[PDB]
Amino acid sequence: MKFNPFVTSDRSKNRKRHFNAPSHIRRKIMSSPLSKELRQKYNVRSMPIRKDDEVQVVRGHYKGQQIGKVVQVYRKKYVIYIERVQREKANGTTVHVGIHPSKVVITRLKLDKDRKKILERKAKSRQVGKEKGK
Amino acid sequence: FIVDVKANKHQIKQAVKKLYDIDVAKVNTLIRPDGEKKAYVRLAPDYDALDVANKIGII
Amino acid sequence: GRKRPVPKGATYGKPVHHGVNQLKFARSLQSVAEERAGRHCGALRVLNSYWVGEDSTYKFFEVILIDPFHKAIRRNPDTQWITKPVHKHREMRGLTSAGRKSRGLGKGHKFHHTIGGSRRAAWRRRNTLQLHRYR
Amino acid sequence: TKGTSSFGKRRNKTHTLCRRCGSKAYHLQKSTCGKCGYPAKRKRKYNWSAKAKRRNTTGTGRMRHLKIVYRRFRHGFREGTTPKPK
Amino acid sequence: AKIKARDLRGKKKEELLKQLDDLKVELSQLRVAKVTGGAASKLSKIRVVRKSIARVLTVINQTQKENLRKFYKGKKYKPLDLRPKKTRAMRRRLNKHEESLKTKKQQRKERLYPLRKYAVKA
Amino acid sequence: SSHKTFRIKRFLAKKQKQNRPIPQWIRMKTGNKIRYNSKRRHWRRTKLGL
Amino acid sequence: KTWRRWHRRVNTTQKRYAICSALAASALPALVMSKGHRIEEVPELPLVVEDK
Amino acid sequence: APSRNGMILKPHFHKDWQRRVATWFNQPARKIRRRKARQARARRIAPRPASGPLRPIVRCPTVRYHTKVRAGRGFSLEELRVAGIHKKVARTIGISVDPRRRNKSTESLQANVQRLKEYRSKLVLFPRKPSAPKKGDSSAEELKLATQLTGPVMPIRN
RNA sequence: CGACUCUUAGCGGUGGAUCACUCGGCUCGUGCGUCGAUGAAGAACGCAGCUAGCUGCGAGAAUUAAUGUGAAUUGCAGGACACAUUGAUCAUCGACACUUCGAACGCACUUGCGGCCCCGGGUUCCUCCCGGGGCUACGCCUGUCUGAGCGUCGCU
RNA sequence: UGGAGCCGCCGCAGGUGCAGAUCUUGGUGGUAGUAGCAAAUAUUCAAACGAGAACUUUGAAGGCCGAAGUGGAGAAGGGUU
RNA sequence: ACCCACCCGACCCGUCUUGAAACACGGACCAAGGAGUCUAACACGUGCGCGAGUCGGGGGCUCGCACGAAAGCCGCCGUGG
RNA sequence: UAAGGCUAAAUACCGGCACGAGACCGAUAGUCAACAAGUACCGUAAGGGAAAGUUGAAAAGAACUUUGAAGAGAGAGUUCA
RNA sequence: CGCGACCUCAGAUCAGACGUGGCGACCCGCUGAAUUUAAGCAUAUUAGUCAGCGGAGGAGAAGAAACUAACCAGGAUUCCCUCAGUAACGGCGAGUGAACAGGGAAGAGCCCAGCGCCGAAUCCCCGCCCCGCGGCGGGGCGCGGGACAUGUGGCGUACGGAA
Ligand SMILES: [Mg+2]
Ligand SMILES: [Mg+2]
Ligand SMILES: [Mg+2]
Ligand SMILES: [Mg+2]
Ligand SMILES: [Mg+2]
Ligand SMILES: [Mg+2]
Ligand SMILES: [Mg+2]
Ligand SMILES: [Mg+2]
Ligand SMILES: [Mg+2]
Ligand SMILES: [Mg+2]
Ligand SMILES: [Mg+2]
Ligand SMILES: [Mg+2]
Ligand SMILES: [Mg+2]
Ligand SMILES: [Mg+2]
Ligand SMILES: [Mg+2]
Ligand SMILES: [Mg+2]
Ligand SMILES: [Mg+2]
Ligand SMILES: [Mg+2]
Ligand SMILES: [Mg+2]
Ligand SMILES: [Mg+2]
Ligand SMILES: [Mg+2]
Ligand SMILES: [Mg+2]
Ligand SMILES: [Mg+2]
Ligand SMILES: [Mg+2]
Ligand SMILES: [Mg+2]
Ligand SMILES: [Mg+2]
Ligand SMILES: [Mg+2]
Ligand SMILES: [Mg+2]
Ligand SMILES: [Mg+2]
Ligand SMILES: [Mg+2]
Ligand SMILES: [Mg+2]
Ligand SMILES: [Mg+2]
Ligand SMILES: [Mg+2]
Ligand SMILES: [Mg+2]
Ligand SMILES: [Mg+2]
Ligand SMILES: [Mg+2]
Ligand SMILES: [Mg+2]
Ligand SMILES: [Mg+2]
Ligand SMILES: [Mg+2]
Ligand SMILES: [Mg+2]
Ligand SMILES: [Zn+2]
Repeated sequence: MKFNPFVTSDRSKNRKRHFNAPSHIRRKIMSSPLSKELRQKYNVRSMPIRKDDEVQVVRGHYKGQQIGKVVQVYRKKYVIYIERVQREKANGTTVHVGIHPSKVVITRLKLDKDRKKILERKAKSRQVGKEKGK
Repeated sequence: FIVDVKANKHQIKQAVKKLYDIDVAKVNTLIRPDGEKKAYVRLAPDYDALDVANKIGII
Repeated sequence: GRKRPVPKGATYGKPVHHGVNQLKFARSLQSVAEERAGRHCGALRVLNSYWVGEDSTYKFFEVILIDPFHKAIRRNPDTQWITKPVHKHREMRGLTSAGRKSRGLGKGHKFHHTIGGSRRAAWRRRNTLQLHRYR
Repeated sequence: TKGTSSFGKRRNKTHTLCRRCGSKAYHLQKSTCGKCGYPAKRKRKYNWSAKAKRRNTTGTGRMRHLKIVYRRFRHGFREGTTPKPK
Repeated sequence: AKIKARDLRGKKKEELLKQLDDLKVELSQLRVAKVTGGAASKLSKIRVVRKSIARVLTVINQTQKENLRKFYKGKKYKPLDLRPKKTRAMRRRLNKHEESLKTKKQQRKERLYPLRKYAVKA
Repeated sequence: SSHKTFRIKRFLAKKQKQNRPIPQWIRMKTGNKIRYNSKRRHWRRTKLGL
Repeated sequence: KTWRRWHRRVNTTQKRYAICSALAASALPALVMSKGHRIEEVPELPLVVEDK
Repeated sequence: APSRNGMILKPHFHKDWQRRVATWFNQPARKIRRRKARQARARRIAPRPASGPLRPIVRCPTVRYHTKVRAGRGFSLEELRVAGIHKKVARTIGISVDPRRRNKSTESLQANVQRLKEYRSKLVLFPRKPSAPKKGDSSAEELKLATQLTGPVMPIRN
């Protein structure tokens, strides 16, 4: 259960919170898991997906073991566009098909300074909890 | 020109002179049904209007 | 007294309420006096009034007023209660000694109306269906 | 004549735009409104029209001062300071 | 290309004005160009120049007002602008020193008869 | 009327600006429910705040 | 209306009587099984345990 | 219209009463709020009784109640005078004092002196500073209790 | 058989019931309990590269600064930026700013007429003229200055 | 047919079952391709454009308003006509 | 249970009315909506608990209420009714 | 012990800011208002005051061929449809 | 025929302050119906209720007995339970209708005028310095102004108080 008497557990409230979410908050919502490989290395479950990570689509039609680079992040549409994840429209023009970030797995991160410091913060909290549990 | 609605002819004259280093014969304002005070500005006969027009960009 | 402001007579209604001449205001003249002094000098804060005479036509009064924002009042601790903003317009709310008297409140059997805060409040208490949870 | 032909000679106007409330209810001859009572220092409101009361309560408009007061209060009416700089 | 607040802070007053003027000029030409088609490439700048103009004007007013309240910090009577606005009523509270003025009678009371920490059952 | 005040003239101007129909690029926006302006006022039928 | 008589108040012994009745039939495998609980393989029905 | 037998009964629902119905959906929320506020006040008055001050014993009025005895509002001045507690101080040690109480009979007086005497015996006056002057009790009766007294202080039992 | 009419069923129309959804309501509760001459609420008119409405803002006008965040915004354009840099974008909001009416304040509501001090062109204080700036509501208190009275005295 | 939730039993609860209220809101018929598109004398020929002309435009003819005008200008009102 | 045939039977419902197929009113048709509720007080009946008693309110003690604004307990258990 | 004065607390709260919940309503319901609603619209004015939710998982919203002046079709295609 | 005190009054774009409007669920002061009930109606009732005006605060109002009682007596105000649909009112019809006690929630008490003593021992505003300055305050120093004896401040207010 949730016991904190200031959170909500109220369909209408959670959905309204979700759909009318502000960009910086959507960043967090649009997170996606690391590959087991990276999960081992960084000590982090998942990361906020970003403009030019390398990525697999895990479920759907485009479900496949190819590793496409991310193309853009349409936070309004809760979606990311990926390199070869696309479909030919009526008149031949390719159109980047949206995939939801959570149905995707990050194989290669785009590491900047800030992304580096984020991963350092998440790994540290994870190991504090393991120390507290032990 | 289109001019700010609060302006006097005196102000316009002074502005036109200041911006375009020019000199005016007379200003002759009206108000467009739209809201934007238009201004017809007769330049003094030492100056050609098409020459300044080319300077400011328009033609 | 106070004649009923209605055109001609024409207090149209049940002939209980037909009266216009022999009827009398609730507040005193002295309160009216304060209220008017208060009205006029909005910044000033009515403290209290006293009487100075009476003709057939008029009464006279003398309303003591106070600046709430003059340092000599502000800094004197014993007065600085009037500078608090609950005491805005005492006279208007029925709170000077004079306008207190109309409210009809004192301790003991000779009152009971006004056995909460005030006349209105007791009525309020007495005409509330308290409707309890379990009944 | 009382009807259609007489609608013919509605050539001229009673009210215009009031400059306090904005309504087209400023009576020109009376030189008052009848909506806010314009010249009248205080606004006109009556307790019988609860629908009218609601049509221009506070909330209604911009609340351009009042909306930032609410924010100011929230965080504590702090004045003349900044956050710790970089 | 970018005009930041960052740098403007330190700059001299006359230098800030020239910069504003030079943006005001640049804004004019784009507005002229918007009328005569111009180009999308120009019609970007118009938004950029506007905000850089504001960035300049803002820095100036912040500098003028900081200097001003340095000049009065000390003086008793100061401009209403520089006085601290909280809330109408809150600017009529008692003074912070005035509302903890005890009457000598009340002080004497606190001296003679202080509330004591006590417990019971022993 | 051809004898206007300035107050009235300005009022008319805004009314005249409000009349224009929707820009069609608005229809292509993400969460768009708007198909036509629906606040369009034809002088011959419906006669101003006046 | 809000002042519909929502709450309903019960005599205290009666409340206790019910709670005794429920306890008494928390014994009785039949009444426990009938109430659905798969209590087939449980060792003893008033099931009491160590206090670790 | 009445039909064959029943109390010819007068209900008082002729005014606009539904405008002034007062529901009690508060009450649980209320009961808690009081209770929190109560526990806070205890915690503020740290070793002092949660109760309040000590209050006198007092008989009720009227032939009806007469036989019973309650807590009164505060100890009279004579009762403080005889016990030998300065009235202005008595407030500072948690002794309720009213001064409007007469004192008619000497049976009610000596009882109420006895109360204050007993109170003063089983009271633990802490000294003003941690450095200990007169009156203030020993650090033994201090360490062994900086304890609050739950419930009414020295309760009256008829 | 023929047309037409009636009945039933199939399929198609018309119409928008039903069912299923729900960023809305309705009710009960909790905490706090803050507007204004330092110009409120409300109204007006403005402001977008393409924007009419809703919203958001005020000539610094879909916002400036600051702080937090850390790559977008995205209908299309265009752009910026080096996202190893005060740094996109959101959020917060303490600095700055805030057109005109409005208690509404120079006097009037035409958006008309003014007065008085200072500044720039205009002069070379020559007043004009133009532009800018600052004052110019009523009531009231504490003081201040100027006064009034065959009001009550004193000295001359 | 449809495309995402739903029911049996034991209890509890109710804004719980419609043909009517000249009932309310929405929809649809017959009436019906019916009434009707009749105030103020008037139209015709050719051409042009044009997918398309009884009605547009141009030309030609025949007519009317007949300067108390069906002409030429304003006021109020409209508000971009 | 769809259609058709034939023999016999068979007036249109609602309603007020002594009396309606009525030359009594309402009703073209279909969908959805639509009217004996809740509170209080009394009385009788019935069911349960306890019984010369009974009672629970109001208040209090036990929790941040996930379920709890419940549940439990009270020399308040009885001030009091 | 009147004809002078101050005073926290338990109390109230269909307005405000910010939250939490429901044996409530589920688009003719629930607020007038799920939507560019106190909007459009009406009224000289006080005031009155609506209607209106739903393609799909994704716009993949029908390229191209053909008939037509065009609206409209016929094939083709997209979609699990 | 002047100059000077004061008294009562004016005028200042005089120095510095405040008040004005809003909101209105709750609150305080006024004002105040009529539908309605009575099977008619006029008193009564609806109701000190709607509408009307005024003024507030985070609450307001009330409040430290010119009180209750009649007891072996209680002891400010507010709130709840009860008293109680009772005492009482009333075309004694319709109808209306409190309080004390008792149990709880809470709990907190105080100050003037006066009477007196104390060289007005008091207050406000100026101006110079040190600190402090986004709730204008402290300390010092000025023959620097004014208020004030037609009474400011300390002691003191019925529970007694002073010497
Ligand atoms: Mg009567
Ligand atoms: Mg009297
Ligand atoms: Mg004193
Ligand atoms: Mg017309
Ligand atoms: Mg207690
Ligand atoms: Mg068919
Ligand atoms: Mg519909
Ligand atoms: Mg579905
Ligand atoms: Mg229901
Ligand atoms: Mg039906
Ligand atoms: Mg025909
Ligand atoms: Mg013409
Ligand atoms: Mg009949
Ligand atoms: Mg008959
Ligand atoms: Mg019949
Ligand atoms: Mg017949
Ligand atoms: Mg009939
Ligand atoms: Mg009919
Ligand atoms: Mg139905
Ligand atoms: Mg029974
Ligand atoms: Mg008081
Ligand atoms: Mg709908
Ligand atoms: Mg619908
Ligand atoms: Mg609806
Ligand atoms: Mg539906
Ligand atoms: Mg649909
Ligand atoms: Mg539907
Ligand atoms: Mg399907
Ligand atoms: Mg006010
Ligand atoms: Mg009657
Ligand atoms: Mg009748
Ligand atoms: Mg009658
Ligand atoms: Mg009455
Ligand atoms: Mg009222
Ligand atoms: Mg108060
Ligand atoms: Mg008193
Ligand atoms: Mg009492
Ligand atoms: Mg009884
Ligand atoms: Mg009465
Ligand atoms: Mg004295
Ligand atoms: Zn108005």
